[PDB]
Amino acid sequence: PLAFCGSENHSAAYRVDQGVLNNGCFVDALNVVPHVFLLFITFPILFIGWGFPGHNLRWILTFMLLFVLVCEIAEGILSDGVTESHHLHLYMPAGMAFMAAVTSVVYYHNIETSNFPKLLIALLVYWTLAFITKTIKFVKFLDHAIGFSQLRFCLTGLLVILYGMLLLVEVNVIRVNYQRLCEAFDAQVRKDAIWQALSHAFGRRLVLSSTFRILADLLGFAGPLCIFGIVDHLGKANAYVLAVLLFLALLLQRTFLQASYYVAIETGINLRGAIQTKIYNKIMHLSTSNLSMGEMTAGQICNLVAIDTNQLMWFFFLCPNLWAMPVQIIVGVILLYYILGVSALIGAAVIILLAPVQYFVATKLSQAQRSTLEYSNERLKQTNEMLRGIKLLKLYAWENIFRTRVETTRRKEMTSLRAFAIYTSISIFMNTAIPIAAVLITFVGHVPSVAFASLSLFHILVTPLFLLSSVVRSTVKALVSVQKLSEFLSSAEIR
Amino acid sequence: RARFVSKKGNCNVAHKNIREQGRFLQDVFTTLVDLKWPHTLLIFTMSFLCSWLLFAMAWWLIAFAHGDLAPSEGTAEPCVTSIHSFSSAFLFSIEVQVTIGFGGRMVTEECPLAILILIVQNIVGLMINAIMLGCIFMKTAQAHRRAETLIFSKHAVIALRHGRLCFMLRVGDLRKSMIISATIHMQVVRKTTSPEGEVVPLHQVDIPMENGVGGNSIFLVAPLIIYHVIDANSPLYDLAPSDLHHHQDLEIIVILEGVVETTGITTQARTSYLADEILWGQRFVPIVAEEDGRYSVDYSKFGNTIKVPTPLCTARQLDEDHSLLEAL
Amino acid sequence: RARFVSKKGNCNVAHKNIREQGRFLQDVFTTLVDLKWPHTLLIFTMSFLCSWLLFAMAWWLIAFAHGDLAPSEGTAEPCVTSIHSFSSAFLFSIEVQVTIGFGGRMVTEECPLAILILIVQNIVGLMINAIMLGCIFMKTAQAHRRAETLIFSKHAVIALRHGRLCFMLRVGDLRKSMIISATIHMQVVRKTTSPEGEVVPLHQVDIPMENGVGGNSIFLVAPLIIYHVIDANSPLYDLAPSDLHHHQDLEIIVILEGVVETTGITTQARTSYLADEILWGQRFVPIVAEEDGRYSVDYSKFGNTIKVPTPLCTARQLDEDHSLLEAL
Amino acid sequence: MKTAQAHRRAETLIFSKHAVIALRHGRLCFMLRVGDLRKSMIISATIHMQVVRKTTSP
Amino acid sequence: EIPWRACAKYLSSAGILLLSLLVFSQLLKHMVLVAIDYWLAKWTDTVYAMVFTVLCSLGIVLCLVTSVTVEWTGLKVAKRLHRSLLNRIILAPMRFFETTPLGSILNRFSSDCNTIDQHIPSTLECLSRSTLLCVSALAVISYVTPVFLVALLPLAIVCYFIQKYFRVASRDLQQLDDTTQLPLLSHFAETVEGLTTIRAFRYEARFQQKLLEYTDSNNIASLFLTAANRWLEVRMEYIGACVVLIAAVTSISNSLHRELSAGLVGLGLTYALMVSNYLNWMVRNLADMELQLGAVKRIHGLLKTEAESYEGLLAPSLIPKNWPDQGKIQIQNLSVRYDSSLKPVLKHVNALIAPGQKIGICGRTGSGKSSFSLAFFRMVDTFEGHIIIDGIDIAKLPLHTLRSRLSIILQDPVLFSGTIRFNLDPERKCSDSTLWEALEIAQLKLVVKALPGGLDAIITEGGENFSQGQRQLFCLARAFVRKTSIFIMDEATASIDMATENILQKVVMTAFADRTV
Ligand SMILES: Nc1ncnc2c1ncn2[C@@H]1O[C@H](COP(=O)(O)OP(=O)(O)OP(=O)(O)O)[C@@H](O)[C@H]1O
Ligand SMILES: Nc1ncnc2c1ncn2[C@@H]1O[C@H](COP(=O)(O)OP(=O)(O)OP(=O)(O)O)[C@@H](O)[C@H]1O
Ligand SMILES: Nc1ncnc2c1ncn2[C@@H]1O[C@H](COP(=O)(O)OP(=O)(O)O)[C@@H](O)[C@H]1O
Ligand SMILES: [Mg+2]
Repeated sequence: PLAFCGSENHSAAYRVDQGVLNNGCFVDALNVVPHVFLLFITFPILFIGWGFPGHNLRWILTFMLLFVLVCEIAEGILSDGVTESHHLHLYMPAGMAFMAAVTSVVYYHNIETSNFPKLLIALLVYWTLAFITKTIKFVKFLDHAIGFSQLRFCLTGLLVILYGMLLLVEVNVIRVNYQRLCEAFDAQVRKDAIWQALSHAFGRRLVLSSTFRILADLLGFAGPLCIFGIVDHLGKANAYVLAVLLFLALLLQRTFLQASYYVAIETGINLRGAIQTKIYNKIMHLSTSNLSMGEMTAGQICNLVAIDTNQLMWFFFLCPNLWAMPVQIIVGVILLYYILGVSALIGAAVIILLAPVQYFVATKLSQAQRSTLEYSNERLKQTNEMLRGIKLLKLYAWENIFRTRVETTRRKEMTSLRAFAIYTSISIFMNTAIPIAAVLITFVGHVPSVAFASLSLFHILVTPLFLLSSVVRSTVKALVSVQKLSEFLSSAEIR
Repeated sequence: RARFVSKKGNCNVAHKNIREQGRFLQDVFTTLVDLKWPHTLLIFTMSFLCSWLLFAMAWWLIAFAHGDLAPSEGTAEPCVTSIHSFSSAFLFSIEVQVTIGFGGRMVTEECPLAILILIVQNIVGLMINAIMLGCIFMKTAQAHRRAETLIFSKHAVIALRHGRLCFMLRVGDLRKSMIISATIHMQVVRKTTSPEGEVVPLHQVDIPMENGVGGNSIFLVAPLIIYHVIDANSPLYDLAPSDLHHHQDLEIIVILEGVVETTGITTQARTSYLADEILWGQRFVPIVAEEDGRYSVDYSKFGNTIKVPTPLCTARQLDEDHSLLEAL
Repeated sequence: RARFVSKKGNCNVAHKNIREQGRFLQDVFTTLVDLKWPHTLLIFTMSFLCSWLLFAMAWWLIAFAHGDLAPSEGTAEPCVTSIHSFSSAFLFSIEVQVTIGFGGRMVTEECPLAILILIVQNIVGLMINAIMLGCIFMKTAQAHRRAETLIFSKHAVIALRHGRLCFMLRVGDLRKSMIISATIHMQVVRKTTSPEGEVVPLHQVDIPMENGVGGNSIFLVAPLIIYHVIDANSPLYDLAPSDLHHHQDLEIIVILEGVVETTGITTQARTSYLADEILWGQRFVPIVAEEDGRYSVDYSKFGNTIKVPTPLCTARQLDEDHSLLEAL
Repeated sequence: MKTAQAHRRAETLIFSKHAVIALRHGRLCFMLRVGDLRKSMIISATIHMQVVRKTTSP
Repeated sequence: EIPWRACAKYLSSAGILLLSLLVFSQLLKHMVLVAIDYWLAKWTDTVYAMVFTVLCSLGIVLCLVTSVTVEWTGLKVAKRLHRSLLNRIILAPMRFFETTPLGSILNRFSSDCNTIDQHIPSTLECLSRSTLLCVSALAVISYVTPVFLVALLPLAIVCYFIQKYFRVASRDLQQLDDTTQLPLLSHFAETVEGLTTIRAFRYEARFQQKLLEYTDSNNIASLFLTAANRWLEVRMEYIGACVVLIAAVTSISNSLHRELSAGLVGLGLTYALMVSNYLNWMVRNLADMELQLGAVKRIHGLLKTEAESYEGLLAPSLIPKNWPDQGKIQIQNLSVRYDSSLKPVLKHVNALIAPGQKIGICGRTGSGKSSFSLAFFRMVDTFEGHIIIDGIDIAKLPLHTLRSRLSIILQDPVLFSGTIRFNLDPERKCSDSTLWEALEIAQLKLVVKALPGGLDAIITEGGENFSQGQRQLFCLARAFVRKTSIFIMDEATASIDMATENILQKVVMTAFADRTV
């Protein structure tokens, strides 16, 4: 085992010589040598510090090289699917070349950009040697080899020319508003509590991004189908096509996820803009006897335009998943009853019982959060006033008194926050520990691709749960936030 | 405020725009020998490993090219006996360059190129071993912390002695070893302006220390007090209380230079005192005391000072008022 | 014009007719250790190769003389087992002197002379290895360019300072390392004639530098200005503008001597200024400046000077006219 | 320690076989010559002249 | 570097038993989940079932202890940070506050500690499980196919380079986000604070346009942030997809031509899928934690404060209880300055003050007289000379008593948000008769009688409930409740009408005949 190109006793002649360069294995390995040369000659002279013509052209050539190196690695790994000996001469040189080029760029910009030039003779020699070896491989690849997978010939000539361009570069350098308008219109249309107008003017984009998210996680959810197919086909040339189809499914999946998330974040930003505008307008119409006598303070007024708006922004970031997830879970049940759980998926009943437990976590956390936020506003005004005029507190020497007074409010707030953290840890653990319970139950309830496809799909189904854990938190926070907004937008208005 | 020297002796200087550079890779050689022990060890290990792998790829590749890995016909004789994998060639490389050479893996005359590789690897092994030995020796023969066992007081004072105003600070050695040819240089640094117009940003003036000879030789066993008598010639002859403070352009650099007792190398310690660390009208509490046939030196309260009533005017005004009192 | 010292510190002196010479081959030993890296490496490699071939010819020749190459009868036992060509004897020599000794090529008791050759080659190998190690160590333990990181200004000036005429030049260190016990010697060189008749071709006079103590200790961190106050005692006390020019018999040698921080060796830098490089009535542009908690030192415009109006007569005539103005 | 030594650098520093005494700046001065034979430089060259005789205390 | 030191300070603010529990519980939980489903794949090709269940129980209890660990460590870190920050910033001298803007030091107690105590635990557990699941899946996909290593070692470097590029862009981009967001809140403050003058000037439209421009600018900044995030996430996700393809096809080829199992085939492809799903979450959560730990480092740097020197070089038993006698004051050479770089605003001043119930200081403005007032409480540097209060120097008393036993009335009235009792009585040790007395002698009780609560009505926001006159009156009142035999007023008549002025003056000089004003 671990043969370079040895498979059988027939490959026990895969190293005989009627001319070494006729042996593809030999030129294949000779390609490996210069890479290891540079690698293990530039390690120490790099660890010592770690422990220009065509500069951008060098960058661009390097990127092209990294590209074709990765492609060659893929080709080589693929080209070992028919043989049963892992003859790795196909791809070991590729990965070695890759690491070598990376090391090369690192060493360059770590020596000449930093320390001193006129040491690049090493990189020079490496480019020469690699170019030589690849030219040899190409020449002997022109006539002798069958060159069936022509991509091999193409990448070979490509690397030849690209090493040539690199060596050229080396010797060359050796020679030397609208949203707020609609928001106000919606508020007027609703009034003749903000959520009404908010949705009525803004929800098409929300449900649009949520539609993208639903289509996405459905397509992604259609991946254990691929897995089950893989395994029960390998049981007894269709698996390659199906794995490529999985790759394509993942691509479409994530390109739809990006679209949904980008639309949602655009919506959140537009909403933040509109609400800041409306708040500032209300301020412009606001009375002063209120700010003086009854309720509000400049501190918390700016505190809301900061934190309230941030909370709404993040919540409207994270809400389209809050709508898309139910489709995911119901399709989960559907697809389990259709595949390999054609009956007796009792483990899902735990997920059914989960949702009410999660909603109870939500409401209990809200009970915690109301007190948390009221004591936070308390402590916040406390420290505001305590730092506004401090010369008094210094002179009259009341530092200790006010310090302890603030400490009392801080301690009450900390108690509320302790309850909050208990609840969120409850939520996190329930969330992370129901899937293992589910898989245990569904598997032991029986008493080869079936239980494992279940395993994968239940991981896919536990993925959105991991985000819902904090989605519900942001939800409660935005609840209290909009409550504060509805409180503030009902004050006096000087005619 | 851009201290010229840190309390530990670090020069906070920015050396911008140095035109010529890149002499040779012996500079990075010294960079190697002057480096942290684990990373130096790592560099040595990777040097040996890279050597072994390079020549191992070599032996493997040659044996492969001799058409020796495949046939095993028997009538043929390998470049090197009994290697049948890169693992074998790698073990062979170790056995060779480390000069172990068990014997199951032996060079045979059939390949002149193999003999060439043997010669090359032997030379490389000898040279790399010699380099590693020189590095590790030059590195472990260093104290490199003898400059960190020489301490100074965190503050400096100015007091009266023989009726004259004198600048003082404490210095002490922590190791029980002796320092050889201990020498002191106190040097005031400020931005002076010439009486002819020019200005010198970090102008330096060697303020001479006080000593029986007037030289610079001290004998540091017990932590003593380096002091300068503020004569009319001293740059501090125009210094006053209430002038020294963190926002005052003034610094005093103290430089101790002495040969280490064991090794013939010469260590140097630097410290600085600017116009906020220089206490006024205080004297260091004596930490030396007689013990049961010994001298106990309490290095606690080392830089501990105590206030002593002193005049509040310049040494210039000291001499003026003293002559005013002595003229009658 | 036969500069006594080159700007880089090379002594352009011709040492003709040295009678006694040829002490011993340790002089050429030092010649070896003080030499270029590739040629030193080549010398080491050829040392090992010549050793290996010499003893290889030896082993081959002895095995041949034992009548062992030809017969292969079997009943006989060779001086050394399994050598059948000079190639074999050469591989054996490598295996021995390098102490590899695989084992297929082994000495047998049958030849006392072979044991003798073994002893001799072991001694030679040990001694030659020790010599190579000492050479490579003494060679790579050297900085040898620390004298090239100490720069001086390409020119020197003379200006006014404290009303007195003073000679000035700039000096700076490029490495971030410290120099230990930095010492300066300025020394004027000219062809003087004794008031009693004799003449001294390259007569030298140590012109003392100016310092707070009057000593020679400097502390080179930022590139500072070495300057000499032209007193009546100074040999330049009779120097004037329009007298200094490329055809003027006058030179000033500056010598910096200091221990390298890391190694206890003492480096020296030399530079020279003759009557054309000595600018008059200029002052060096200050390159030191305050930066964000640091001192930026722009080593560009390092030796950059600027003209400043100054008298155009000798320090002698300076003092005469100054007394003429102060006598009333 | 043996081959790292010059040990003959003290033999390449020569002095004159004789010394003279003459006039210089009207004053009587004792003189002798010293020279280095190697092209290498000497570092921190220092001279100590020291008269030796059998003196008798007053 | 920056993340290393920031996160290290964060965790060092917690215990070490907590970091042990956290780290080791994470390693155990994730590694055991990996081990259990690996062994399940082994269960494909019985007491095995019993031990499978017991491993599941191990997983669930480890996750429980993980969750409690994270919650409690977040709690402790937040509490310690806030408490120390308060107790240290409150220790700072007047120079800190008079030099550093109050909004800057307030933003820390306002948002930064808030950011910590309700955003860092969440992001922490998120990226913790993200990165460790990712690394575990990586190890397993490496094991189930030894070929994938030569594809992974490239992939880590590609990841590294491009995420470094993104983060070096994101530092500058977030700096720009902040320099665009600060003007917003600054404008909101400068609007709420001066709304009366604005509505008087009627220039509402101009300021609305200014805020509209600020809003558009900040939205454009956030859009740039979003676009960069999309760029990097698309990149890293296509990376993860290619990784999935590699690992999957490799395991396929291997097994159906050199069999190992079907279960391990599944494991390979599934952990590939898992990497693809959780890599981007690892990276995004890493970015978020880097932001939050930048805030933590900010608070830690603010914690590097100036001392106070409250420890006075004296013996608290040597100073008598009723220390201030009739109140002689001998000041001499009292050369003072605010900071070391400042000029000696008041210099070479001597004055002997016997008792006598009053003295007087006058002069034009800029004469440095409020400074002369500050000299009694060592707020000014007083670098030369000294004051002597009937027996002892001032530079030897603890600043606490030094400022507790001597009264003062400042020019600008500074009040507190609360009821009258609290404004007058910080401590609850003062009979209300003394309160009514201190109000009547300052001509307030006649106002309070018309006030429904009765030393009970609320004062709002530093005093926005009365006139500047009335505010200064309350200041005098709370300065009168002290039994000091000496005190000082700093132009406490600028807001007083002549009639109240004369009446107050006569009343205070009759009431304080023994006290030195
Ligand atoms: N910025 C620098 N970096 C390194 N070495 C320098 C620098 N400036 C001067 N030197 C060294 O000092 C010696 C004398 O410098 P010189 O006065 O000729 O510089 P210069 O001609 O003024 O150049 P520049 O105008 O760029 O400073 C030179 O031989 C050079 O090696
Ligand atoms: N040309 C020379 N080369 C080397 N060494 C010399 C030379 N001349 C003199 N010395 C050394 O200087 C020492 C004292 O010199 P001395 O005055 O004896 O020279 P000398 O005998 O007069 O020779 P010459 O007549 O050549 O000057 C001698 O011991 C000799 O070794
Ligand atoms: N916090 C401060 N920082 C710096 N300088 C100050 C400060 N407070 C006052 N000054 C300086 O002190 C002078 C007057 O001091 P002060 O007595 O407070 O005012 P006045 O003399 O009007 O009573 C002013 O010229 C001002 O520049
Ligand atoms: Mg004032």
